[PDB]
Amino acid sequence: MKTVLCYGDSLTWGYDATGSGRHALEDRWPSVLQKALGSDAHVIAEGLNGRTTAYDDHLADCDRNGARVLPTVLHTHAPLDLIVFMLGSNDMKPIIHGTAFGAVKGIERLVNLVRRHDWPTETEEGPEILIVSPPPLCETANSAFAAMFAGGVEQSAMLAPLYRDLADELDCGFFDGGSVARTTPIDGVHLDAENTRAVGRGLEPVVRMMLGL
Amino acid sequence: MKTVLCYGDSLTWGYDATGSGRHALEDRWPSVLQKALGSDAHVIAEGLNGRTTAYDDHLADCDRNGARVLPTVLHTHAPLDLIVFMLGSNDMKPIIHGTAFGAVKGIERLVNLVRRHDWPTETEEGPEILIVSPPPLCETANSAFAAMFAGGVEQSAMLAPLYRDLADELDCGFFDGGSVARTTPIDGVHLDAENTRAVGRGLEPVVRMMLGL
Amino acid sequence: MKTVLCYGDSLTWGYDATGSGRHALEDRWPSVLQKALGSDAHVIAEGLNGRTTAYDDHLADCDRNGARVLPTVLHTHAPLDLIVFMLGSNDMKPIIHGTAFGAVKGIERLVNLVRRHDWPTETEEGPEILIVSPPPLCETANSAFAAMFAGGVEQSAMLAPLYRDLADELDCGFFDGGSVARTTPIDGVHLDAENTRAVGRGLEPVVRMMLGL
Amino acid sequence: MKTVLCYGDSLTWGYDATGSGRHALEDRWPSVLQKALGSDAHVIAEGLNGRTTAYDDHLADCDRNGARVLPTVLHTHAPLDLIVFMLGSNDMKPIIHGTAFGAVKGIERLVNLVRRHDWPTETEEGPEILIVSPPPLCETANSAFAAMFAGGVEQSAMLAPLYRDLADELDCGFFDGGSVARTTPIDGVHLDAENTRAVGRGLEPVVRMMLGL
Amino acid sequence: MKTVLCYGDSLTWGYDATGSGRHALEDRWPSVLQKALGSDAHVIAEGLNGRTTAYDDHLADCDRNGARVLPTVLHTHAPLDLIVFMLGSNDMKPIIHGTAFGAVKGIERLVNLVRRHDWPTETEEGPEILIVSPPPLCETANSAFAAMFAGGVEQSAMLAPLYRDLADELDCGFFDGGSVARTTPIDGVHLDAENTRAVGRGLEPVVRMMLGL
Amino acid sequence: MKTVLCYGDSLTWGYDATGSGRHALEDRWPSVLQKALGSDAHVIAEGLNGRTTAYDDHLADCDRNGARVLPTVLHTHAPLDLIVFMLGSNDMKPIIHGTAFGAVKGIERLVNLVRRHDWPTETEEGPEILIVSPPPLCETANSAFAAMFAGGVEQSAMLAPLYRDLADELDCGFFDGGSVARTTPIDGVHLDAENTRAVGRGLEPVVRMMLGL
Repeated sequence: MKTVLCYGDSLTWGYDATGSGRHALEDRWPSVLQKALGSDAHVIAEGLNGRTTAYDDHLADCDRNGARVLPTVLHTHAPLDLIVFMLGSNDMKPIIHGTAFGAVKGIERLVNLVRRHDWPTETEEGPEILIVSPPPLCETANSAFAAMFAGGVEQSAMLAPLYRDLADELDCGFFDGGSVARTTPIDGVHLDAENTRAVGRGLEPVVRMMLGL
Repeated sequence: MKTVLCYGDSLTWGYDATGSGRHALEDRWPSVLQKALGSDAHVIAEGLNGRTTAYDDHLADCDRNGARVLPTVLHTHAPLDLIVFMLGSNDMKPIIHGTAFGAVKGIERLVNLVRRHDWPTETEEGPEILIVSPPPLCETANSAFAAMFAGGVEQSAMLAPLYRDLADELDCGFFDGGSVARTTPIDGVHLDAENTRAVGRGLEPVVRMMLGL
Repeated sequence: MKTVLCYGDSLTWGYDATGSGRHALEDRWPSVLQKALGSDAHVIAEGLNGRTTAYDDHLADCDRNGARVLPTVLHTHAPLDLIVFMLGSNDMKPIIHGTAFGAVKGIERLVNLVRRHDWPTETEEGPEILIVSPPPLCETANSAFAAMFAGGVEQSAMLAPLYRDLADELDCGFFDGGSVARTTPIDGVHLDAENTRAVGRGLEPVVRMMLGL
Repeated sequence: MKTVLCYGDSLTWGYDATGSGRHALEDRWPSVLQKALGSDAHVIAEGLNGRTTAYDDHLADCDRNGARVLPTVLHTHAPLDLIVFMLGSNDMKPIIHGTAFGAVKGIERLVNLVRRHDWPTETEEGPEILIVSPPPLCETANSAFAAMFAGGVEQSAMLAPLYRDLADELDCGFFDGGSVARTTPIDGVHLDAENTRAVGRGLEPVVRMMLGL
Repeated sequence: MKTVLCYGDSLTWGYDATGSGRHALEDRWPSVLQKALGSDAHVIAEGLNGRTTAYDDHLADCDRNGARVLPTVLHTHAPLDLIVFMLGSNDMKPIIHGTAFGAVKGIERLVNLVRRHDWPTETEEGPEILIVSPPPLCETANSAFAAMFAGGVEQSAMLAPLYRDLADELDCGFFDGGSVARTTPIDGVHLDAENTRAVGRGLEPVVRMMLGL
Repeated sequence: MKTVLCYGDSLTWGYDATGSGRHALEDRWPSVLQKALGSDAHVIAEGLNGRTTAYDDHLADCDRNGARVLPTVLHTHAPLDLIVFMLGSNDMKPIIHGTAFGAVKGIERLVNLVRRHDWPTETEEGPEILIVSPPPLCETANSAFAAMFAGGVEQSAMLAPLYRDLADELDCGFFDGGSVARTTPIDGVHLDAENTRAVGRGLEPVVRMMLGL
């Protein structure tokens, strides 16, 4: 049985912007993926609202630095056959840094953290790694969000090509989330239930391919 | 559907001391518990080898301080109907502090962290909390472990009464893991597959009662 | 006897831009408030030079992140009847982030830290919270300050309406410091002695309302 | 006008072993000292429950490491003429270390933090420093306190001679708190209102001498 | 025998923009300086790739905050007669802050860390300090570097005048690295072996004067 | 040219207990090693007073936790052919934990940090590692040191066999420092000049074997 860790942010937690709540379990993209793989895989969802690739954010009751937390998560869930990353939307906040390029460097650090992890028990081989570019940000009239993410429509559109290029450099899998799903203008960043499911459905082929099914 | 977070250490990760590996999924105590509750619950396993209640340990590629990490875990998995804690065995290490009493103060801090958590979305009510005393340590001839855990047979036997008393003070549920399961002398701390399953089976009644089924 | 905590930056410390020293005790705004309230209240001044709302700044011999520090301050001075915040001027520094919106998010975090604090002795009545928008930045010939706070005159002008909107959203009091006081052009950011006294006199009515005298 | 910082733990916060509450303001030791000195001095009380000399403790909603926190506190209250420390009780907990010697080394570190602090504004001359040994622990039937402070009766009796020797070595003032006050057997470590008040008065003469009145 | 600490970033580590490797030992600037000074001095090279003046950067397997790390480095190498800093290039990254002004404030903080360091053994007299502005960035067709350092050409040209003014303010030595060396257009920021060697030689005269030979 | 990193504590710094200062350069063990190897090797000395294997100590102006610091040191000095560890004396302090077993676990962690380090430039050949057991503690009349290291004579005697067993388990080299050198009874823990030189001379053969000269 293959074990798949899904390491993400609110898009992976399953933020429902319509209701200001959480999508149902069955609508979260790791759950869609699990259903599709069935008993051949065990998928673990680790989605944290506001998680950045590598940067500190002290505005919530959690540690939002993806890189600082990842070793603890890897160790909790080892041994792992596949890590699926979907991060970068929070990196588009100017407070964090706002740059597509800083997001791709953060993913690079996360890839290295997986590759160099000191596993809890003796482990022959590195997990495989799938880098997913999140669905790009959209324009919103929500004044708080448009400030929070000022300039991020334009920068977030550059994540797919950069993340694809990194995945090629680092021998990782790549999927463009924005190829199957769009964000909502309620806030410019979140996915409704249908678009969240779509990410899960869309990943099934590359996930199967990376796992040898 | 009720959501149950199981926050523990190697006993919850499912450490196989016979094989120096991880118990199969179906033998881990959260998985036994999930099977028993079926579709009425969604159980989330967060077991980290070497996790202490509240103390730092820099000897592995993770953060083993249960209290520092817990907010991030709570936030990842909210909203939660029940938190089940099973920690304290690592607190028996003299390097950490070695005292049953320090372990119960650490559980107290963890209870407070749940109760005061700033949830990712609007939340009316605190989760319920179930404090589980881990199966007590046994004597071992393994010289590394007997040093690591020097004096912990005697101190670990005091966790059940202290944890029961705390649970009464704080309006938490209580279960003695050591009432259904024993540790293995391979290393004096771990649970074999059968004893791990037993913890899961044994918790089903109090978990159902706390969840209203 | 009501206890009031005043949590702020060099404006609350009492920075004298003319002498590069500290205003006399009696000219600091918390002192002016205390004299106005008399023996009905005990006012505690916690102003730290360079303190930001919720952002790291490693340029001085102290932790300038207001959010990281605040729990320890709350705990030291508990039980509290009112917390008065006056922060955001340092958030106007580009190196911090330079945005009004980032400042009001930081105040939001501070409010939540108060509301969720695990008080040292049983409580049960939450403190009241007063959000004070600092007097906004002005233009200065001081080239070092003009650089340090580049863009800040325009952003700081936005703090009063954003803070007022937040106070309303979160059930806090609001006062616009800039309604009674102005910054000195010697450096664009500080208050002279009279302007520091004006803040303290200006807060007396809203402070009484919130304390029931 | 001389400014005095009082940097301590629950004995300085003013902990009531009975009510489980806070001593009234006028019954706290820095308040007694303030009343004695009158307008010749401004006394600032910074007493945090559980504060250690220089050791982490993650069991409460605050940073209990005296050393970490002290630069922030110094910077907040500068310029200072005198720092009065009264710490060491918490160091008697086996979870912290439980040794008089570790406490005096902690005090040393706090002394050096004062001496090397990079003050907010230009400052010629260091503050004076007064080291206070806390009143020693006594035996208690309170079994949680007896556990928490196990061994502390015998170790805490060593604080006064070690602290006095250090003060001599480092050119600091010294006062033995236990000379004028005793702990309550209600819990073995705290001070009742009368004995708290006595510390403040007892310190008056040495504070006066160090300050030239 | 004088001891000189060289505290820098990849320009001091000796980064080869081509080979993506390390300059040979004799081609690094502190080695050149050492060879020039001969047995009158012992030069210690502490160059860390990506090191900033006083800003966190979690993108590599190390702490890149110059300020955090420097007390440890000072303590390791004390007693020191001279500290030579060459930092600021990394501060030109928009992810760090991207401002010449933020870099000079960072340098200031490093100067004060040297001046206030609590040396391992008794030490009368501070080390001398030499601030080196790094050679300024140049334009590059390398699109990853151009992104990473966007804006840095124009800002890095301001480092020399700001650093010189600071050195005057703080009674430090100053040298403009860009006076004797140029960055490579291969990536816009690094130094080839010849230009690296030139910094070391260029520093010789001012190092000699500060040390009295 | 081989590069050798020497990572240790005040024994590697070169602490002179008679003068409370630092041994001359030429008497420090890494210097003696360097002279013995000549131009075939470049030896880097990183000895920090009070450094522990993997444990926090906040009593000085530095980070004494060997494991927290080591990645930054590896990264600064990479690429390395050999890392030589000489640590554990500070681990014999009760405040740290006082156990030989805790010291060898800390060395274990350090070894793993080396083996998993994300080197700054492509590598691919792992450095060799030499574990050196420090000369064991002796009895002393110095009452402050006798307290600081209470129990340490008996525990430190156990470091050589435990370290040798570890070296064998992990494929590292081993040398017993105590085979060529002894501690001074002036304070029980330090080495005088000749005894520090003896360590350096003593390591030459195993250092050559591991470097292939």
